[PDB]
Amino acid sequence: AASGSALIFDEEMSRYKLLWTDPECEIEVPERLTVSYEALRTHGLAQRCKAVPVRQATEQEILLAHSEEYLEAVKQTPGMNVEELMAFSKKYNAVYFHQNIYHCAKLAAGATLQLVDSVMKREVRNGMALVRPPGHHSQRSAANGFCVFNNVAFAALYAKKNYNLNRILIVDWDVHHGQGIQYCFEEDPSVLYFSWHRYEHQSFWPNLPESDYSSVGKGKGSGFNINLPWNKVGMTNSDYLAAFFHVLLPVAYEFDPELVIVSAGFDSAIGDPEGEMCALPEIFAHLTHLLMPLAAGKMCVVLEGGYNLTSLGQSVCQTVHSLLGDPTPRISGLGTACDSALESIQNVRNVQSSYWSSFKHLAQSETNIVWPEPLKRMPASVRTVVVPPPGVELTLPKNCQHSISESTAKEVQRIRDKHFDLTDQNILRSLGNIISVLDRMMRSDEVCNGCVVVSDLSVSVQCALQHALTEPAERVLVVYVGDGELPVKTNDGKVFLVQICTKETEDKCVNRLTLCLREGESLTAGFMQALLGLILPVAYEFNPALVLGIVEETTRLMRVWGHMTCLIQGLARGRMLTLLQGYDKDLLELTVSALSGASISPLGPLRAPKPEDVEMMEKQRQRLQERWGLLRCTVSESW
Ligand SMILES: O=C(NO)c1ccc(CNCc2ccsc2)cc1
Ligand SMILES: [K+]
Ligand SMILES: [K+]
Ligand SMILES: [Zn+2]
Repeated sequence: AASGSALIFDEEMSRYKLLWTDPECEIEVPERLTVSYEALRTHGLAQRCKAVPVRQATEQEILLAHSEEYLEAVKQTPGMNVEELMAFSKKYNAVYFHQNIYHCAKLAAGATLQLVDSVMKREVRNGMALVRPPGHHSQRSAANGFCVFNNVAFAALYAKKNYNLNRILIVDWDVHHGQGIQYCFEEDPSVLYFSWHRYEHQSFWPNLPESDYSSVGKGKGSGFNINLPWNKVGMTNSDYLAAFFHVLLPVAYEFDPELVIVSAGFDSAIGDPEGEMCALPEIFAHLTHLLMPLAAGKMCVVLEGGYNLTSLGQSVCQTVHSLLGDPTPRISGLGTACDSALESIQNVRNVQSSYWSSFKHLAQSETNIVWPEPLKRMPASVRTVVVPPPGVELTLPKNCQHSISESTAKEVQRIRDKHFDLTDQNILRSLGNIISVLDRMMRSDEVCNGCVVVSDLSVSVQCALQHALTEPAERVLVVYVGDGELPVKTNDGKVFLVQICTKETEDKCVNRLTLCLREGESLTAGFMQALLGLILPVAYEFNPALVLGIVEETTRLMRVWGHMTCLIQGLARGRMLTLLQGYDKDLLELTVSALSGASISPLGPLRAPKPEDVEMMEKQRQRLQERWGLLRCTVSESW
């Protein structure tokens, strides 16, 4: 399986610029590329990526997305003086030309194709191309919005042609609408395009009626274009995450793409003068992380915009950090999306309910500027520690390790004297294991998480939970797959309990989420709907300092456990301890793999979830979203 992250960059692409005064074009400057690469070097991230050389896109490759007439016209700009370059630029909207931009445009496109080849050939797991000029406004026969050729559109067409891919997801988190990409694929059901964008009721550039939520695609492509317009500026981390949990992710995981391309413009970040949004650079670590379980991790990030040189550097680093597998930063202060965003989200979910299973229930009434510098993200020396049953060695990834100090055995003895009587000296070894593993996870930046096999559940959970609380980790999220009651107190806002079980138990209060799904062929899609629509929104708002996972010995969800384990590491900087009750070699090996940062096998498209399950899940949302507003995907009723 593949490893490493490509970083594709060439300082040649910084060698064109604006040659006349035009305050509207003043902001697209060569220093965007230098500052972004220099910031990756400063943080040691460029050095950890495989540098892959830039190349020129060939004429045949340019013609996958552009017309001969347009290519021939752009091919003449190297020979133009400034006057002729000005006259040529003015035939297009918000774009300037330079003697070297044709050269650089061919490099930006070839760079993008280099990234596609490295990922699809399994030479790297994923990667990023830092390119200029950007691509996503570019169209078959026109330059537009600083774009000459459509870098991302190239990549999807090239990947279709040369790797025979049937499903490609393009995520455009730039702050502008990538209409070039929408036009290119509006009739193609094999490319799914998602874009959020500053819109302001069509008053924001490019001022297009078809950037609205009602553009779903055309003909065979209906439902494979998703526009989420932002109708006010100042959108926050909560707005972006609500967009992911309630629009993009439910559709992406159902589409099940074979490759993910990101149109990664960072003008959607705080401080940018074009976007005027308020999302912190750290949010891009999570936008990246949330998409990485797709397509076995095959993800091509390509730079588009971003004009605040400071927030540009930081959001590029957060992105590459996440591509490299580094632990994600904690996101605090999450809440409801604002009313404007909830309206946009509700509107796109409704118009898309004809085409996607996660929105289907909406169709029938029977069912319906300065900001703090980001903290450091040092990867753990050994990411994952594992404690199998005694004397069971197993092939572990190069960054895992097996596990009892004298200090620890004293604590275990102390705890048993006071709270347990018990003398099964094996489940006493379990307690030294749990405590040894927990103390490495928290006291050390050298271990990130771990998994422990245990015999007796109740004493296991108590010591894990209590040792973590009294450590102190302010908040602990507990995710329990099994039935019955555990020694867990949802008494205060220090513990939130997610429980996935098989008996429908009434839910008391807003610090427990109990999911009882009907067992059958639909159990897998239901679990994914709950994960993306219920569990992740609450968990992100809760913001735990540790995640405690618990599986009782009984199989039925061996297919989704790796997706949950990967996604749940967006919380608590990845600090998760999993307790597996009883040895199960497959579940144990699956758990360690996802904890260790490995790629997760695709789910494939699965059987649509049972309506009874969706009913259960929306009753949970109704019950919890007044407390946990990141669960909202409709505007609330005013009094
Ligand atoms: O980053 C971008 N896209 O991803 C981006 C940024 C700025 C602009 C210019 N808009 C103002 C204008 C309209 C006519 S002339 C000047 C276009 C695209
Ligand atoms: K966009
Ligand atoms: K499409
Ligand atoms: Zn932009």
